[PDB]
Amino acid sequence: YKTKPTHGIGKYKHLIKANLGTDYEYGVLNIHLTAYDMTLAESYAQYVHNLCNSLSIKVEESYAMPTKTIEVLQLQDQGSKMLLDSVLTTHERVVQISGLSATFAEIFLEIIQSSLPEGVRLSVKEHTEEDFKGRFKARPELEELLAKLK
Amino acid sequence: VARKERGWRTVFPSREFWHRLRVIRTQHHVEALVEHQNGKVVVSASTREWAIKKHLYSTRNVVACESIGRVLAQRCLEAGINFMVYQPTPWEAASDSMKRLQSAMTEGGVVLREPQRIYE
Amino acid sequence: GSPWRLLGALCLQRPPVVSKPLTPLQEEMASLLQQIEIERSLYSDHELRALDENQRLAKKQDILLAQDLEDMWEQKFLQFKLGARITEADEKNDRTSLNRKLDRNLVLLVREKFGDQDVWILPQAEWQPGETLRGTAERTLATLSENNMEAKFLGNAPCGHYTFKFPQAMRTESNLGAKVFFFKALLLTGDFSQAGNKGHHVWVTKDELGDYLKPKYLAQVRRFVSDL
Amino acid sequence: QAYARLYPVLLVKQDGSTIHIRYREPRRMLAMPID
Amino acid sequence: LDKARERPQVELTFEETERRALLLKKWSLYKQQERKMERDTIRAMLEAQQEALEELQLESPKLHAEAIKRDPNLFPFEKEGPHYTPPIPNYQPPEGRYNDIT
Amino acid sequence: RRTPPLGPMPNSDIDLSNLERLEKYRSFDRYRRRAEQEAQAPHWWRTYREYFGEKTDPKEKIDIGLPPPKVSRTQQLLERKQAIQELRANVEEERAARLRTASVPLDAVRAEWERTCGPYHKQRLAEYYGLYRDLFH
RNA sequence: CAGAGUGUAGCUUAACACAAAGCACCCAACUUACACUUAGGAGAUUUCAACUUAACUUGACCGCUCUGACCA
Repeated sequence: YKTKPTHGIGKYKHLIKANLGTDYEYGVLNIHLTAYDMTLAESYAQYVHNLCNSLSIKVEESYAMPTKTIEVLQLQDQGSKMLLDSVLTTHERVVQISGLSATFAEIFLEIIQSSLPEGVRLSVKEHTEEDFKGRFKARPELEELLAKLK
Repeated sequence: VARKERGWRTVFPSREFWHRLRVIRTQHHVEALVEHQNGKVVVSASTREWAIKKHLYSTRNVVACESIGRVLAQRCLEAGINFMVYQPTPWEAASDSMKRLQSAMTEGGVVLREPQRIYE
Repeated sequence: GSPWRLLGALCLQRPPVVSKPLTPLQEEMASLLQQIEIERSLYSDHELRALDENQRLAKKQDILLAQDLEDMWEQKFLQFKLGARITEADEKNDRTSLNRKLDRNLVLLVREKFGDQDVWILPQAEWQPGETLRGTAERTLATLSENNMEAKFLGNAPCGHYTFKFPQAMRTESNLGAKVFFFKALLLTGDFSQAGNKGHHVWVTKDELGDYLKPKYLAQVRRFVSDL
Repeated sequence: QAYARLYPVLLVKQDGSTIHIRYREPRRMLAMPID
Repeated sequence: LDKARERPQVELTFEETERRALLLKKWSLYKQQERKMERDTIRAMLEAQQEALEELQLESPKLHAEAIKRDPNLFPFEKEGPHYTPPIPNYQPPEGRYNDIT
Repeated sequence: RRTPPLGPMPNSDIDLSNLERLEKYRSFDRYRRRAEQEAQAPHWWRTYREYFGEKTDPKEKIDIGLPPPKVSRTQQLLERKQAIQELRANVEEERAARLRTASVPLDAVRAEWERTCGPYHKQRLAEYYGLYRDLFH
């Protein structure tokens, strides 16, 4: 009851929550792990996903893009005709990271470069101007947002 | 004929029993406990006790679960308790170790279905 | 201002160009990983042709057989040559050239004459107003004797510090001593000239870094350098 | 769940560097050509 | 989709199963020290990083303002993995062409 | 009209400024563990145990038993830690553990319990049966 | 090298004894991945003595922290 001293004991939604960087930390950072071996690409992506969770930094989402394959033509000996030699496929693994401090930036970068596996490429970049944020949104999120603008 | 604690249909687990079996699975030990509704515990079979440690390889395996299952079966038989109740979560009920632990109750003579209270 | 003089330092680091040697336990990794492959994988087209060729021969138009294609491809193996992981520097222990200890990391050290005695230390530079410590690190690279390299710079915060006091020789009220801050850097490409090699710089690993560094200086250094 | 038999093969890069890679064919050596 | 692709299942010998569990039981601990040597080396530099920051804090406040400051020139970075063998300085492969399939 | 609480709120200790920074339960079992560890804790409001749970007098139960036997914990621990070391050493014992086919002698382990934990379990069970409340008052 | 402080695997005001406990932590299975879940393995009282339980009370020894000494 409101009058009784035990008022509000059932309150539960106050513990439940109802990109531009700061001047000390970064807004959003994405890493790209390209490789011609799918197993190595996802294994390292899983490795960095587990390690970044250990370091207690927020992760936005990890997804996949359509995989691009490239073929190789080889010049025939004593000739001038291009002939099919091999077909390769590059697999890109991306994990979105937001909220990485400037001081911890050097430590984070030195780890994944020191633990970089064979034949895979890493890259660190912002990827912020293309953040269209057009994600499908669920029903309860719409109701609170619609009540906010109403 | 004793009345059972009916109700609590909105929370888990229900309390319509006289004696309940509770199995606790920690990182290093698995604890099988049998207790009354009111809170008093009648008999227990934990891997911490030195009696079964000398004969078991590990305290956190299916072999350990069978070890305390037969121990609890013999303890319940010699304590006079024959009927009991078990209310597990879906995942632990689907665990292979638990089912063989229930098999220990069957071969030990322990039934996990309390008889219905006779109202009239 | 203060009796503790300030210096900026750079620790040049070159990552290994080749992977570290595999522990024999990791040999059992790939051996089983391939072993769980063919036990779970299905027939490849190479095996499909091989089975069909064998079946038809037993019953009895492919000029090239699957076994034959293996032979020529294996024959081509004896034709080409792979790069040698162990180089001439490894045999000679050339602690100045790039081709020594390709499996592990390397860190540069330079000779400096302080207190009438040469001390193996990292490059250093005095701090000046209006310039960041990273600018001192860039200036430190420029001050190197006949150097031409580019260094990848990560972060801005220092990677460590080391405080040493004067041995009661120059120690004064205005100047008690000097402290130095290390900053990590990544070496992409570049090399020194051949005019001075032995008396200019040395490149070593973390394991043997203790032979050249002072025990106090090494202790501070080992707290941020790795052997991965 | 469904994949072919990947043999241990090798790729030679533009500068001559070699890396490990899995391929459908038993072509354990490969050097990509100059474009 | 062809069922002729299916390979027969070879019986796994009992002794071979023994060495599987033995290497599995050692793989778990081997990776544990691999994480153990990882967890100490991050904190080793982390404490060494903070003491350098606090020592520079007493040295000069203005330097600290530009020390923790974000460097905008960072993060175009790219790093490629090592190779089995060092590249050959003199190696010219024959001509060729590439194509893209989407 | 409002009245200040007579004691600390159940969720007052948790900071709400960094609620997203705080780690979550992320599982049903972890919340359940916290649920019934906190359920048995005393509270200043009306609880189920206040009306239904049996009440015990503030005086400690009087013990009229023999003085407890004295054993050397260090020596006992050393024998116990070496006993399972050789037990884990045998491959045959390890083979049975991994195959989930090992068994233990029920008669032998019961005899050991009668000397180690027998007196305590019997006292605990006898208290449940009401022997100590009816006789000995 | 000296003067103070400290000691259970990472943490714990865990350890009455019946007993060195709980969590965190690592591997495999699911998953692009995380996470949940299932199945696994790794762990500690620094060492010697004190009528004796004694990680627990007292010493010595050993290992760490701080301050002086040494200092390129």
